[PDB]
Amino acid sequence: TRTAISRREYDEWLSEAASLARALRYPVTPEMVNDSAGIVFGDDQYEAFAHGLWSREPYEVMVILESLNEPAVDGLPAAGAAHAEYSGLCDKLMIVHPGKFCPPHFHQRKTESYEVVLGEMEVFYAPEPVTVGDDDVLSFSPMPEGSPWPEGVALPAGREDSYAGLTSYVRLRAGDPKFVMHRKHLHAFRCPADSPVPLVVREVSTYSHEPTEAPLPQWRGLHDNTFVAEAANSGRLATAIA
Amino acid sequence: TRTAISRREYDEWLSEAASLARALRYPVTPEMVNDSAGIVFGDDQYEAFAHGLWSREPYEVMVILESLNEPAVDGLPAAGAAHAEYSGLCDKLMIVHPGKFCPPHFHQRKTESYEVVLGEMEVFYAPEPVTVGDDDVLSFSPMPEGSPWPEGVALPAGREDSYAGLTSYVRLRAGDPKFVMHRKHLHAFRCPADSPVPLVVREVSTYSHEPTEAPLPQWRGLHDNTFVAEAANSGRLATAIA
Amino acid sequence: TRTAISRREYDEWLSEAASLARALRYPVTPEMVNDSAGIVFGDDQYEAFAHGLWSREPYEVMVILESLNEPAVDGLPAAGAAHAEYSGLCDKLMIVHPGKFCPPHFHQRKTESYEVVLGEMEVFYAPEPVTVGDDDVLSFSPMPEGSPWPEGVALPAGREDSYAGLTSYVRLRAGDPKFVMHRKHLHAFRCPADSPVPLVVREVSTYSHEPTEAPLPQWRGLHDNTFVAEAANSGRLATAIA
Amino acid sequence: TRTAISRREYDEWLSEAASLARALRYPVTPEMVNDSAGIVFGDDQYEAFAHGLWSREPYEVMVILESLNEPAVDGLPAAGAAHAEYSGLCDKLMIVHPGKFCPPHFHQRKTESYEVVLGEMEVFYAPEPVTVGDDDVLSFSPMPEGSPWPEGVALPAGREDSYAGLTSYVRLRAGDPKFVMHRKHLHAFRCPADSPVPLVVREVSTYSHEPTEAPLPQWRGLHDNTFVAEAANSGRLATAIA
Ligand SMILES: O=C[C@@H](O)[C@@H](O)[C@@H](O)CO
Ligand SMILES: O=C[C@@H](O)[C@@H](O)[C@@H](O)CO
Ligand SMILES: O[C@@H]1[C@H](O)[C@@H](O)OC[C@@H]1O
Ligand SMILES: O[C@@H]1[C@H](O)[C@@H](O)OC[C@@H]1O
Ligand SMILES: O[C@@H]1[C@H](O)[C@@H](O)OC[C@@H]1O
Ligand SMILES: O[C@@H]1[C@H](O)[C@@H](O)OC[C@@H]1O
Ligand SMILES: O[C@@H]1[C@H](O)[C@@H](O)OC[C@@H]1O
Ligand SMILES: O[C@@H]1[C@H](O)[C@@H](O)OC[C@@H]1O
Ligand SMILES: [Mn+2]
Ligand SMILES: [Mn+2]
Ligand SMILES: [Mn+2]
Ligand SMILES: [Mn+2]
Repeated sequence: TRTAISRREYDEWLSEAASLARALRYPVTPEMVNDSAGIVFGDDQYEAFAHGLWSREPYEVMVILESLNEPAVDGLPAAGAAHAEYSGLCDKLMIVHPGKFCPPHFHQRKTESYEVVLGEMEVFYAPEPVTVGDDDVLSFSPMPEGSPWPEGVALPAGREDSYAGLTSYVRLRAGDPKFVMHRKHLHAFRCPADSPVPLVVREVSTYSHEPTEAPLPQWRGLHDNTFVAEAANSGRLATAIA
Repeated sequence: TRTAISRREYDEWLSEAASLARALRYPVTPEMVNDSAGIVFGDDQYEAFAHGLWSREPYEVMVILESLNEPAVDGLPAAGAAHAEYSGLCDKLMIVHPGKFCPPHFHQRKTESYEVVLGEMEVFYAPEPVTVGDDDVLSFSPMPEGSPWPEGVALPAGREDSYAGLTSYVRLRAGDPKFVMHRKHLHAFRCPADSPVPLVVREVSTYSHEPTEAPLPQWRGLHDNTFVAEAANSGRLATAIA
Repeated sequence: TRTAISRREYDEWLSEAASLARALRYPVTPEMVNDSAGIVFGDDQYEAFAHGLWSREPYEVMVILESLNEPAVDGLPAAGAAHAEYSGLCDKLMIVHPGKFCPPHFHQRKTESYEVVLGEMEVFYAPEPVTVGDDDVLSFSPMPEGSPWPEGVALPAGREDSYAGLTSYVRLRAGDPKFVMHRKHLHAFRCPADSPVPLVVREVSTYSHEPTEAPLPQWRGLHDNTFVAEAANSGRLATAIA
Repeated sequence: TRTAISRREYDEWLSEAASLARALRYPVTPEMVNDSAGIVFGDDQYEAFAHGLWSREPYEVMVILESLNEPAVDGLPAAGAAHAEYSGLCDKLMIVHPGKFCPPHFHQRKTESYEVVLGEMEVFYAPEPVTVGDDDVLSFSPMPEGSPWPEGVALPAGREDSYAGLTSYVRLRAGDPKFVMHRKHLHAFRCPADSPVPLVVREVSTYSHEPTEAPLPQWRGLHDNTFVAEAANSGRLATAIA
């Protein structure tokens, strides 16, 4: 069974992704195309390359090209240092092939928004937030109810139940209003298995805390991604390339 | 002297801007194309329409198509409500015609980033931040020094003095990495007068406090745009459309 | 009544057209943006500027940006000189605002194809060709039957009957197969009056004979455009700019 | 040595090419993505897939997405049937990966033009045309002289001699005007080996006589592509897909 992605498969994967990105005018510089841009959520997901990104089979694998991840700490009153981690600015372009997913997870600090550029994006999420740390939190524009799931959605083998809690559904297309995914909400999304093209979506969010193999001292070693499936909560880290 | 823009001049201005935006794949919704999107920074700037947006003359007027201005207050610990106004997520496409400017100003709370989509962007700014209050302010990655202004830049008549403090200069082009403009920094920008196309720039910043059309009680009536020129300061809002 | 287009209206018209073109990646160089690119079919059509290109009123006015018009005579056996005028290569980008048309006409020599890039294009045409010169002509892929006209089409005032002979209709969208309009077929097209954006279509055709204010001697002074409305068959020539 | 391409390698190749094409707004229909679109010029060129399309190695292989190949025979006077094969309209998007080439060859009948959409195109050609027959041939605007080849160009092993006659060189970039390649001129082109993206070029030419999948009886079985290298000449058609 696949336990890693060959160097050829990885380079072709990231090279076509970055080319598609540039074609769509996304600002891609060389340092953005690296060994951690092509993510495989869990070792059992390397099997996605047994048949390839165009097999239309359900797997949690994607490429992320990050053009910005600004802490936005400069100029902030020291008084706000404690919650500065809930702010910041991040701009990423995400490429998901037909039938593949960004697995169920949530962020304690990061609030994000989606802009579909190419293809269509099916988002699965939980309208009710979880509570992390202090129970006292602000509220303004609670997550919408969306719709129930459509029929025929193929979920990854052995990961089906990690989607049980993401009962709301919304299908996003290019040109639709920006979709906001508030922090502390379980969410996931896939590119329709029958899509003629890879899904390309721009994510604009607050700072993305993802320890790489510090704006403020309390930001060091901060992990802001909590995955439902324990198996994927691990792989998100590094990519096994052979 | 022009004291307003005609309905025809306005509708054509906004219609061509929205078309250009859609062509570049920016998500424009009908609600984004409104009578507040075409901005004229001061009553003496309505004169820009005496000769038109292709006269290549120096005036402070522009179009802003805002696709997102998310408070990002939901899920934020109440303990951080006092500095929430420094966060949030704003996504807008700015369209500036040849020779025109986004007037000198700074934001106490908003930190922005620029992504040139079409044409080129000449940015003028103060490398040193203005001191709003005095209390401890955080630091991490101060504004780069930049370069001196090139020769040839024509400033708006009567407003040239307001650009005196913006000694640093940088020319951004499509494909360049993201350029960050930290809060409390005086800045302005223009589309080169010789440009064959309007400057089209995607701005991703923190929340934009601009009563144009409340997430938190404190945010009510808050204005986070302070312009160097008084003329553009006060009479900056509502656009006079005849 | 309008008998010409002001210099401001023309420059704004062509400048936005060329910017939209470049945004769509069409190869536009300065010599392409000239005094003959913005066409007004007949002096009675200058009235289109009384209310402007965004009034959605029916008029026969459009901009044509020609990037190629290659005779393709080089290398051709001298034996084919006689019909060389039916060959050649022409590449043009056409921009038609909401509700405006490219008027009923036909070409004796030019065969063309359409590729909608932005917006939608409604083509009105005659499936049966006319005979010009010798009656003996080749046949292979006769023009399709298309569909009858949809309801609600607003035709230009005083030009309604020039559309009587173009009974077939087809609506083209971005991504559809190339639509071929064989030579000697009456045709016209408009941008839906309710369109949010100007129609942008790429035309790939054989050489475009349009005497400007010679590959082969018999090509000198060749006029290959025959308009139904005599009033437009004249204006096609030059553009009255004041 | 590789003697064919696997179904997976082929489907990924064509799928990513079609996606990139659609991203750039080229009109791709399902029928355009077929088993004849991925071209391998000679059995010894299948070795390009030993290391892949991103190995940046010199091989003669490419993808052609043909949206149009119109005879333009309809309405053509019978008197010009003998030279109809030199006319017609062909529109195709060519996708060439870093380091790869469109092998040396000339067309007796087809005249082409290039429009670079993404990346850069290095064209190698003979400024003087080859003399097919001898009969009078027409002239109007002979091929420009061009410049000498730059240093660094790696040619395909075993085919380097076939490029000896293509002494002229020109580097085309997106936004450049159309570049015409008159018929009877030997030519070849490649995507620079250091390119971060595949070369994407729109070709507009006269009819392409290439029995891949009759407008005139004479056109039956006609092949208008003559390659310098015999290897690529004969075994150029059908792609061996395992
Ligand atoms: O760069 C300028 C941005 O902050 C703009 O959205 C505001 O200044 C509006 O004038
Ligand atoms: O430049 C090359 C073009 O003629 C191509 O469409 C053919 O040569 C196919 O090999
Ligand atoms: O994934 C492979 C290929 O890319 C697809 O087209 O068919 C199935 C095969 O396993
Ligand atoms: O941060 C990455 C992505 O930007 C987000 O949408 O989902 C989690 C993933 O690790
Ligand atoms: O005064 C302006 C600016 O502040 C200075 O740095 O360069 C000249 C310009 O006019
Ligand atoms: O054409 C003018 C304007 O551009 C449009 O929006 O409304 C009608 C007016 O006459
Ligand atoms: O040649 C122009 C255009 O390219 C064609 O489609 O219609 C006639 C007009 O004059
Ligand atoms: O032989 C090739 C070409 O014909 C010549 O002009 O430059 C060197 C190259 O290898
Ligand atoms: Mn997420
Ligand atoms: Mn600002
Ligand atoms: Mn025509
Ligand atoms: Mn060729």
